Amino acid sequence: KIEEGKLVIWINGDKGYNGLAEVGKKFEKDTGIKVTVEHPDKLEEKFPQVAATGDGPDIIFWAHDRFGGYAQSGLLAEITPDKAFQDKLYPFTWDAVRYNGKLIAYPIAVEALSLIYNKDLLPNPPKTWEEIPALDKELKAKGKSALMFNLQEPYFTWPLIAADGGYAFKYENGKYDIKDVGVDNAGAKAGLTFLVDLIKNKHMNADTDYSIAEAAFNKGETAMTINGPWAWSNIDTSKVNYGVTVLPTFKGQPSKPFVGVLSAGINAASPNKELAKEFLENYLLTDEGLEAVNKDKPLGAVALKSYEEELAKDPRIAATMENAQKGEIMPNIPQMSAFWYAVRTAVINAASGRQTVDEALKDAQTNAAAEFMDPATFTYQFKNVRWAKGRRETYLCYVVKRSESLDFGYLRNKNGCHVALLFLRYISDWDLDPGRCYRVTWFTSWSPCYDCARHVADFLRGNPNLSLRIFTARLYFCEDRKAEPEGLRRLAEAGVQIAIMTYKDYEYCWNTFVENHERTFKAWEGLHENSVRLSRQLRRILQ
Amino acid sequence: KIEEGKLVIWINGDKGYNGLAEVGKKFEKDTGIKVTVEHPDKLEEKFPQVAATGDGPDIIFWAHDRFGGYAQSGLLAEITPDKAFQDKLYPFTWDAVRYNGKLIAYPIAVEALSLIYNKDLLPNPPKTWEEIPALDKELKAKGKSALMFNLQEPYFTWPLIAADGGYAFKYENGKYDIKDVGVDNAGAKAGLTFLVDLIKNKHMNADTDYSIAEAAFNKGETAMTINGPWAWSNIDTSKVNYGVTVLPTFKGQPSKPFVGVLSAGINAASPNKELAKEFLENYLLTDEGLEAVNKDKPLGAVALKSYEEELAKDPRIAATMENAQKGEIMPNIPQMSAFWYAVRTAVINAASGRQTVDEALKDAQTNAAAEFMDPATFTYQFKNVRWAKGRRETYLCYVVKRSESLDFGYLRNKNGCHVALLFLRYISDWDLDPGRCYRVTWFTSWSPCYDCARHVADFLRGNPNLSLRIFTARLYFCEDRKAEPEGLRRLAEAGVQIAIMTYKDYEYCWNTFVENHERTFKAWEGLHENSVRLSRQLRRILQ
DNA sequence: GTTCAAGGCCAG
DNA sequence: CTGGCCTTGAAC
Ligand SMILES: Nc1ccn([C@@H]2O[C@H](CO)[C@@H](O)[C@H]2O)c(=O)n1
Ligand SMILES: Nc1ccn([C@@H]2O[C@H](CO)[C@@H](O)[C@H]2O)c(=O)n1
Ligand SMILES: [Ca+2]
Ligand SMILES: [Ca+2]
Ligand SMILES: [Zn+2]
Ligand SMILES: [Zn+2]
Repeated sequence: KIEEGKLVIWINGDKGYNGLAEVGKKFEKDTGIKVTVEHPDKLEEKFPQVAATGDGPDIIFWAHDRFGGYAQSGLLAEITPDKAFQDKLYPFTWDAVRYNGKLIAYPIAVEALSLIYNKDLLPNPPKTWEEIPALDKELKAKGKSALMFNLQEPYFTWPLIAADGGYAFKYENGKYDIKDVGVDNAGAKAGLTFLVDLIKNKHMNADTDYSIAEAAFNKGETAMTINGPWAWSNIDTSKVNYGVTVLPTFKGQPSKPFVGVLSAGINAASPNKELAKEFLENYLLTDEGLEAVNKDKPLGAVALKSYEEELAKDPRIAATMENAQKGEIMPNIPQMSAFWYAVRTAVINAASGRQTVDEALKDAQTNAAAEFMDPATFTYQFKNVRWAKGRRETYLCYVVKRSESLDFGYLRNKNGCHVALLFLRYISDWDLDPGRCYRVTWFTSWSPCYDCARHVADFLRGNPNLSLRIFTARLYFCEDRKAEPEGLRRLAEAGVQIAIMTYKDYEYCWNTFVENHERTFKAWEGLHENSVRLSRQLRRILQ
Repeated sequence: KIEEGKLVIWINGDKGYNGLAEVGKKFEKDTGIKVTVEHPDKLEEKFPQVAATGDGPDIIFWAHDRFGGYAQSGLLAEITPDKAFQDKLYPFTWDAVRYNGKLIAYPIAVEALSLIYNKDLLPNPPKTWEEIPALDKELKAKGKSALMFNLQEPYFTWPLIAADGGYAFKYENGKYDIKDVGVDNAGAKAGLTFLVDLIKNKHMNADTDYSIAEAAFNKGETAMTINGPWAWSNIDTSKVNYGVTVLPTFKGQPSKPFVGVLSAGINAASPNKELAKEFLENYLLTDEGLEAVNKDKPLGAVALKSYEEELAKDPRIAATMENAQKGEIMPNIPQMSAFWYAVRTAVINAASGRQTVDEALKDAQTNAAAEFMDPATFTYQFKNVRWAKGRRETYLCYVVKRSESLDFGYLRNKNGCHVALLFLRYISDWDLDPGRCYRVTWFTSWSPCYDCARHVADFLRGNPNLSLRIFTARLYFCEDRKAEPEGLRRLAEAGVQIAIMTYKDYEYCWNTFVENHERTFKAWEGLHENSVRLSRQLRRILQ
């Protein structure tokens, strides 16, 4: 499917591909290996599919966060560049290409938020958030705002929050801890409450989105806005005289934006891994290669030290690199999705004032965080055998998705409330945006009883955006051959996909919800026999 | 429009009207004069309009504060009850129905804040505010707060503030002094700093509102709350065992809640003024009449001495009357509105810590306190004639309303700062809530110049909730007769209603902003002639 | 003395 | 087979 002696490179349309193609022409001139660069559409989507088939490009350029998902699917070769080459680039950029303890791509370019101020309105920008209210009151008298940015999305408000002891997941020796989230913290609450103190006094109306702040800053209304290089071009045509500089410091500590690293990764299916490493290390990652790419379309800051020094002569790019070094690498692991969501609401609720700060942040932390089951508890509660009728507690492992896999976890029995009802209360306390459907998956020790089938099927009638599937280990009946079969048929009428957990489902649960301590799943005796038994009884019930 | 030999009575819906109707039935049984009681909606709003047309009710029941606004519009008949009858009611209640030196209504009922405590948690309530922090530390150990009330509104926090030499306006014999405000005082600062000392140690979280404190007290969390009789019914259904007692004393002096007096006023347009006085003096204001009204819906404490003694057997009502006698009558004059606002913010800014105490209180006092303009200075500075070009200070009288007339005053020239810019700095230092529009009115010696016009029109672009109208005595100029006209046309574009002061405007200013010593306005020669002349030049300028 | 995981036997 | 019922070894 994929050739030898030929290099195929995939790069997005907004990044300069003509300069990269000219680099490949230099590589072909010197070596004889012909290089072809392509800028397809949705290549961040196209690449996983074509690569799962042993096809696709030899090299893939994209932001480093997606590369973690590519690395979990084994689509990326491991690279071991000499430490003599690892120096050549800034050290923190090599951490963005590290997944599960091994390097999966080459750092190329750097992006991060930075402070954009009006030089005419502000000849000397403030170095601290603490000076912002005062400044605003002086500029609210000329009909101007001091600062406006995209307060809705968490990528923009997060730097102030994380400036003081705030973080998503602690990093260590090239691996994140999904169990630990610094969303709830003294300093995170300090930054968020400072934000709220700005919006209460209406230094920021709190309804500000990206376009309201871009229209505001670009038409001369606001003196400062927090944004990245992606928008620079616009401000250059607005004729506004401006500048980029360090994001202000809260409590004296630098604020921490989320750094995105444009990276070049190697397809694991490629026979040209070494050809690729030679091209990347000796032709792309040079002053001449990155400059040739840059003249076509900007790269922002670059990871290559020498060329980054040549580019820092631009004060804007210098600011980008400075805020990047004072910030934190945007994590590449899956749980980050559940993070964004769990934060995207928590700031908004604390912004409008419809929820207090510590409530929004505690709810955010416990939402986007790990809770893992026990192994002995799981093995005991989920055994599908005979003689399992003597089990009382029902356990329920859940996954909420849309495909963005949001929160996951497990619930158990508590004071007469069967688990299904507790999940109804959990997903009800959790707000919903009924313009988008959600796909909710259940893994239950016992299938729902009649009361649970009726309550759940009703909840499903009322929120028709939700679509539920239920995998149960065991079929529950009290007063056999009357009620629960009709209840399960009632959930069937409501369109609930009811299956009985097969072996692959027990693997999924074992590696998804349980704390296995890297232990392989161990099937007990009679698992498959009881599974096709119970699935037979179920096919007898519904149909 | 309004009948003779018939009495029509207006009373709010929350006050017992069936008992009052039975009193009117007794009056009809004795005299033959039929009495009809009605409880319309927004009768406090409906009454001024219907009465301005010589219509409406014969008698109106409402809190005494609104009656001052009815008295200024001449809608209330003056009453001269014999001293023998005035001795029947408590003397301080007669000061609440006194406006501009003459009685306008009959006192009926009395309301005031009182201390409500949990008898189970607190068998012996503290008599002094000084004991409150210690008691809180003892109850913070059982999971309870000692005291929680509505710290947002000034009606609730004012008793402690005024406990030591604090007051709104000094009252010399039924007459308030708008020029004197005791908001800034040694004892006022003592009470406010003690409140801040309670919120720094978090004996009160300072975000507490009326409903947070009612839910807290009624669910058993807090041991004491400061409230009035309006909420008693709720605490009765909460099954909480409680009591009402004296508000605690600060520095040994009784704290001063604001006393509200439910009053019965006579419509000045009624031919039945004497029928009304007979019904009120001999049928309503009796033990039998007030008891008949009370059995239907409670009146709280009453102004009639004998029946008040009969009701004091209820220790709650006795507490209400005691705090009322130790408090001060809530003034009925218009400036009280500027008072509430100027105080509502001043305590909040001193509560959060975003403004020091003496700053919040000095800003509050100078905010809500009259400030009046020398007659000679006004007459000199506002003369519209010719030969007025030789005047170089510019004065500006302002009114800020929403309807709701907040602060008024005048402003003048400074070291190169024209007035308009000084007013921009004043209304900027004054905070704004950009969810509500404000209507600001100007009265200026000179119309704004080009720099003024531009700065003001910009301020209006940035704060689009403000709507400005400018009345000017004179039109200003400087060579570029071109400009002073284009600047005024730019303010016209911004939506500023520009008019030139007519005679009625001079009357308004003369009786609103000037210290006239009760002297009628004296127009100089050529006022009207120069007025239509300048108005002609202005029409010629804008259109 | 007791409660439970597990498994087998027998009668529908 | 599916469901009902005893035996057991072994664990608090
Ligand atoms: N869907 C279901 C059905 C049943 N159960 C368990 O069975 C008992 C009902 O009497 C309950 O004690 C309950 O533990 C459950 O947990 N979930
Ligand atoms: N709109 C205006 C215009 C002018 N002025 C006062 O009049 C003088 C004009 O030179 C100036 O000295 C200035 O003080 C003013 O007070 N307000
Ligand atoms: Ca969770
Ligand atoms: Ca004032
Ligand atoms: Zn159930
Ligand atoms: Zn001016």
